[PDB]
Amino acid sequence: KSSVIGWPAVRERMRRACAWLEAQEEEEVGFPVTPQVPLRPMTYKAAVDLSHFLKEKGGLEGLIHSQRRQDILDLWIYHTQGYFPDWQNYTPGPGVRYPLTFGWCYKLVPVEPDKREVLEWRFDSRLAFHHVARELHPEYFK
Amino acid sequence: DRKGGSYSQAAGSDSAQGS
Amino acid sequence: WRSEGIKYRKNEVFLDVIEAVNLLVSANGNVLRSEIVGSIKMRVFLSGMPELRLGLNDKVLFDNTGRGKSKSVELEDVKFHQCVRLSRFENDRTISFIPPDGEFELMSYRLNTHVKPLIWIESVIEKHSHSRIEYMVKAKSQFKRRSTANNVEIHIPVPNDADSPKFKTTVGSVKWVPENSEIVWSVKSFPGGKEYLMRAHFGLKPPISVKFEIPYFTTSGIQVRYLKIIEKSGYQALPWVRYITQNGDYQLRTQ
Repeated sequence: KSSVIGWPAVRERMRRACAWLEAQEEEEVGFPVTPQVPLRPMTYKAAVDLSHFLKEKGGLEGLIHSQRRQDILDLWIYHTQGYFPDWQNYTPGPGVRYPLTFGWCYKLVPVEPDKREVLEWRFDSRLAFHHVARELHPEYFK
Repeated sequence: DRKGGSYSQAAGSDSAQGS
Repeated sequence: WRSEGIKYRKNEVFLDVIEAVNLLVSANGNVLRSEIVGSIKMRVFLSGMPELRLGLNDKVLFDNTGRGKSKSVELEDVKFHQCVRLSRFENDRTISFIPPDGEFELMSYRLNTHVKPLIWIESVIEKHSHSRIEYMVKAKSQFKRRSTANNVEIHIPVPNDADSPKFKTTVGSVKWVPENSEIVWSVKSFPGGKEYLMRAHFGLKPPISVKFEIPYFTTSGIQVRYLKIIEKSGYQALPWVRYITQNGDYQLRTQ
């Protein structure tokens, strides 16, 4: 749970995220697996629990969502807690984007004065008891 | 330490989506 | 296939996801063919008459489920063992089956990729006519540092009349095989992201080929996300899973 408190290092990174060039990295091939460690899809319980750790310690709330930022979260959870990074998908716009993962208590709301559309992570415990994505789109579910 | 390596346990449902 | 009345003291399933890397590199250093050919191989030990479902991270499945923006595997030339219901795969992407007993192979698939070959081999070659020949080969592991190939064998042709072999190498072991008119460099354990050197000369057209196995690895990123089991009895059953990459057909042209 204290390694769950390597989150500031993740949150830090999550933030701040005749011509100059990107330093293309040298790619190493393949997808390793660490030997006996179970990999599973994200769970309602974990998603709820994670959710709450996050709303407490802060940094997710009203941070601005880009896929780049999203991804750093997902890998973090994949590497430390072993949940495949397919769970943090949201329902499509325009509008508020809803979690497809029941138990994940963040949604993506748009926003104007401070600036397709821009969004931020926002916490909603109602997401825990009301699977909004599923009724908006039972097509995705079963 | 075995064969083509050791197995990991797998999940029984897509807890990500219903179940 | 299935029969009734099967029974075990312990209910389990194992899945071996096995990927075979095909390669053709033309003599020049440019790649003709890069391909993954996979199969999922299952040991089933399940009492009664259960009902199985296999979640993979399947590009389509994700695309249809609003999960498209996730990393997946877009997987071609898919063909299934018999017991799999297609009517379900056709519409849902769902892999639904009543499994046979014990060993059998659930599915196969193919992939195309231009991506660094796992093991790269350059052999330079200096020949003095009717006098002597020299081989400087460098093996380079291009996969992740934290993985490791096994029982890697590099097969290089030498001429059917060459004699008096001599070689040096920092890692592994080299031998002459006259009957195949080849020398064989064998590295037992081959960590990723490494370059090894072997030197050979003799005295006085088939491709260089390699053989390797990599446990706890895939080149495709294929995840088996879950395996669902339903049987009428309250059933405690556990699935197990491993990934193994191996060579299948892997060759550098020589000329």
